[PDB]
Amino acid sequence: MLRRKVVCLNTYDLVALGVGSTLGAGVYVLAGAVARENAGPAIVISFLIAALASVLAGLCYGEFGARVPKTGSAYLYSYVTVGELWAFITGWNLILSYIIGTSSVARAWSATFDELIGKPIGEFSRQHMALNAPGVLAQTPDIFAVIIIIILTGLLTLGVKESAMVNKIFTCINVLVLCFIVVSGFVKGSIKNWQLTEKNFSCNNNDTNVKYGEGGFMPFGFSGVLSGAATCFYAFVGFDCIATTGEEVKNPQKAIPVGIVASLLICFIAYFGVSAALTLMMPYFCLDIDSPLPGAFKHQGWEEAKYAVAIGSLCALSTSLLGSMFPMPRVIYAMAEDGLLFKFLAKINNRTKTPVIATVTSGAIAAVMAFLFELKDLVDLMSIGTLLAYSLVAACVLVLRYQPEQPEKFSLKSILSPKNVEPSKFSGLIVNISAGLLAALIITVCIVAVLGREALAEGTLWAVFVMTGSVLLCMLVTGIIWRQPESKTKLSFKVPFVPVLPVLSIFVNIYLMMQLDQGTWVRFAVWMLIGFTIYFGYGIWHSEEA
Amino acid sequence: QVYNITWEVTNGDRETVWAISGNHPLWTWWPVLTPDLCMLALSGPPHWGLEYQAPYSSPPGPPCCSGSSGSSAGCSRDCDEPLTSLTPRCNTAWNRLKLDQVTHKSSEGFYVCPGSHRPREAKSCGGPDSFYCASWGCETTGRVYWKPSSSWDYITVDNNLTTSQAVQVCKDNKWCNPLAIQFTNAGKQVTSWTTGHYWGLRLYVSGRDPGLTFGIRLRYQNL
Ligand SMILES: *[C@@H]1O[C@H](CO[C@@H]2O[C@@H](C)[C@@H](O)[C@@H](O)[C@@H]2O)[C@@H](O[C@@H]2O[C@H](CO)[C@@H](O[C@@H]3O[C@H](CO)[C@@H](O)[C@H](O[C@H]4O[C@H](CO)[C@@H](O)[C@H](O)[C@@H]4O)[C@@H]3O)[C@H](O)[C@H]2NC(C)=O)[C@H](O)[C@H]1NC(C)=O
Ligand SMILES: CC(C)CCC[C@@H](C)[C@H]1CC[C@H]2[C@@H]3CC=C4C[C@@H](OC(=O)CCC(=O)O)CC[C@]4(C)[C@H]3CC[C@]12C
Ligand SMILES: CC(C)CCC[C@@H](C)[C@H]1CC[C@H]2[C@@H]3CC=C4C[C@@H](OC(=O)CCC(=O)O)CC[C@]4(C)[C@H]3CC[C@]12C
Ligand SMILES: *[C@@H]1O[C@H](CO)[C@@H](O[C@@H]2O[C@H](CO)[C@@H](O)[C@H](O)[C@H]2NC(C)=O)[C@H](O)[C@H]1NC(C)=O
Ligand SMILES: *[C@@H]1O[C@H](CO)[C@@H](O[C@@H]2O[C@H](CO)[C@@H](O)[C@H](O)[C@H]2NC(C)=O)[C@H](O)[C@H]1NC(C)=O
Ligand SMILES: N[C@@H](CCCC[NH3+])C(=O)O
Repeated sequence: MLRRKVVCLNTYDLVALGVGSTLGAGVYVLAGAVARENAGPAIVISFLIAALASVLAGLCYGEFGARVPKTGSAYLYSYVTVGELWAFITGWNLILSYIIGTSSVARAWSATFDELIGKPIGEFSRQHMALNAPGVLAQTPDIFAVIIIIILTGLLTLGVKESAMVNKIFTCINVLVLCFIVVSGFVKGSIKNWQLTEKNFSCNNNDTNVKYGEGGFMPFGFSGVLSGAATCFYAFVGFDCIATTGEEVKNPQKAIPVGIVASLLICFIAYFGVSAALTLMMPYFCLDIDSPLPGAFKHQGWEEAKYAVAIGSLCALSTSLLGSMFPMPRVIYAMAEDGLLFKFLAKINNRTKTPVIATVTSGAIAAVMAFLFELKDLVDLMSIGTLLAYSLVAACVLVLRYQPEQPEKFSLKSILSPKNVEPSKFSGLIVNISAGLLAALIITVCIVAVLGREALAEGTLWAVFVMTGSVLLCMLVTGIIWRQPESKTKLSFKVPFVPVLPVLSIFVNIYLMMQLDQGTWVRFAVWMLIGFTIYFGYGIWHSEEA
Repeated sequence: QVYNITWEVTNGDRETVWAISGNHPLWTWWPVLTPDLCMLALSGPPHWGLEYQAPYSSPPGPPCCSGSSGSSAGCSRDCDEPLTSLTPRCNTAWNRLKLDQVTHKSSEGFYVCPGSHRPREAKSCGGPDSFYCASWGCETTGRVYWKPSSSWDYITVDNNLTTSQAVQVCKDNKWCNPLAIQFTNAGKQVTSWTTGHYWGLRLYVSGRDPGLTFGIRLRYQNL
């Protein structure tokens, strides 16, 4: 269960890859949905939080990848450093991330293309095939998304690889379109749309069941802002492609963190500008459900601009889509090659020299998830999986920073006030126990801060007592971790505040996970149950380290 | 002799926002005034969202899709969505739902503080800017957990309609925050109603406890 394993692109190239993968559905489709449903103009703030969390995780990766000479996905680093069960959990979460990202981006791109051509494909889908399960499954099955995923899986199986030149060209086109969107919003949009009142709570169309909120900058409150931030964390995903690709890098461990941070900041700037433009050109409750940005452009009289956006989106959604489809089999293959998953997934075809079985299985799963579930459901599922993976990696960094270099009874004095200058096995055990306790207490705090939010506002004694005790004990345990000595082993890059910053990252990630709806949590629980079943039924016994 | 008596409830600016009338002898008719908490807020403090609305104006805000009139272009579903994130005010139907919830919750409610007619000691509480009470213990009526009461207070204020009754009226987009104001024995003895008297009603919430100033006065004409 704890078995550990024995282990050019420029910085601008890494930044381009990260921007290409990260930018996409999050801004071109989900921005309007979050602006209309979860947060209003305050969506601009919703990205900011989602950005900072995305930064907090990213920094950890820089250290997490700095500890392993061989560059690769977080599964590689976990299986090198922490053990086998944690590595399997991380790899399973990454597999969910990639599969559901493929599904969601395929949905968004299929919907965009269908709307561009007058929504004929969606009309046919409604006419000939209805799931009839509005609560759980999608009202409209996206057959075109299935076709797209089938085509791209066929391309991948036959040996098609990442064309960096095409990625750069599409990223440049998308960034130009985003800059045009920002400029058009600041030219046509007005601050009055951020100051709406009941006098303006009337979309001149014939729509009904419109949520007008309170109006103003934050119509749905800071709770809505936090929900929007949890949703928008989806937009910042995909920066992991830099490490995942595995192609030789001029300065891997130094360019990778810099590239990740630069891509995250650039994506945050783009998202902030585009969301501000969208909410300034058109009222948040007036935003078109199918096409928010083209709808806003039409509202301002720049109808033809829908074509320009229709280009940029169809570019970004392409680069984003492949960004999820290319890594998707690789991790499985790795998990198949390490014996954690079924060995038939590790089989490589002689003709193609690629993991054909793994690619086909992952593509079929992604196509099914796209066929059955709505865009928002897939987005939230991927968000919860990615947040869990990020929290796991942050905890990995926090624990490993204090562990002694690898090949119960305790005393209060040694725990509170150790005097050894370098970590011992006792210090490592204390830090592991402290990390577990801190994770449990952070989960408790987030549960009380969300489920008992009204109770905390109501001031009920039990809720306030639990909150205060949990926060104080979290601070105490973080201090205990502070007192322990850090490993003197030199690292190319380090988290600046490794005893606080990873804890804050874990807290933020878990809090954002709590913001997600019950359906997302149920789906994630079922996925984790399947993963644990596979691990404990097949992973342990067939592990190559056995 | 018998006069056409009329009891008027005025906003903070002393403009008549509600009124009842009847033919009675002077000082013999003491009806249960039932002004809407929102009517008192017409042209009131900016918090209630009616600072520019004139007295007797129609209730603002789009109709709820769940209202008796059914769905319509621009109808709002906020009246069915959770009210936890809404501010208690009177600018929209769902805001009026939130105001009713705040005014009916046991842990919350409203407290009314006497104004000019209050004694010298109560004068220490504060001026109209504080809604006649800047310190606790200056409320003589209103619905709150400690249930304030004063023998010398002229009126007693409570919620006229329950939450279940008020929800449907809110969904109809009508005024749905009626306040039952009953003259006390001390108030009945008082004959200065013609000049009029003023109170300050403040919501009991987590925050500034937003409030407004209202007044009650009597007019009479030849029958
Ligand atoms: C007994 O007295 C009451 C009230 O007297 C009124 O107030 C006094 C202070 C003094 O100014 C009096 O001169 C004055 O009449 C009488 O009830 C009022 O009756 C008048 C008409 O006689 C109403 O005047 C308005 O007329 C508008 C059309 O010109 C009409 O649109 C109004 O309806 C709208 O506005 C009222 C409030 O003004 C609102 O309640 C309605 O629902 C509607 O929106 C209105 O009819 C007054 O409104 C009446 N009420 C008041 C408080 O003034 C009553 O007639 C009288 N009875 C006898 C037998 O003498
Ligand atoms: C990258 C480095 C240099 C800075 C890292 C800063 C973060 C650790 C901070 C910045 C903003 C913070 C967030 C700002 C707001 C909130 C909301 C807060 O919850 C509420 O206020 C809920 C209120 C309600 O119930 O309505 C919980 C913490 C959280 C997520 C904060 C967590 C910590 C964050 C991400
Ligand atoms: C009769 C059917 C085939 C009509 C459906 C339309 C097709 C012509 C579409 C559907 C999927 C499309 C593909 C979806 C995504 C891409 C990836 C795109 O390249 C990238 O995104 C590169 C970025 C990277 O490698 O990271 C190039 C176009 C291509 C192959 C598209 C080409 C046109 C395709 C095949
Ligand atoms: C929201 O509604 C208000 C009032 O209906 C608008 O404010 C008025 O707008 C008109 C333009 O038709 C001006 O002539 C008035 O001078 C404005 N008055 C005030 C007090 O603002 C406001 O413009 C509307 N906002 C939006 C974004 O449509
Ligand atoms: C305020 O409360 C009174 C008291 O219940 C309400 O008056 C009732 O109205 C209903 C329907 O109009 C009648 O069936 C009852 O007989 C009335 N009761 C009494 C004691 O008169 C009144 O409707 C409530 N609302 C307002 C605005 O006054
Ligand atoms: N963050 C991506 C979605 C997940 C990753 C896809 N490459 C986007 O907004 O398009």
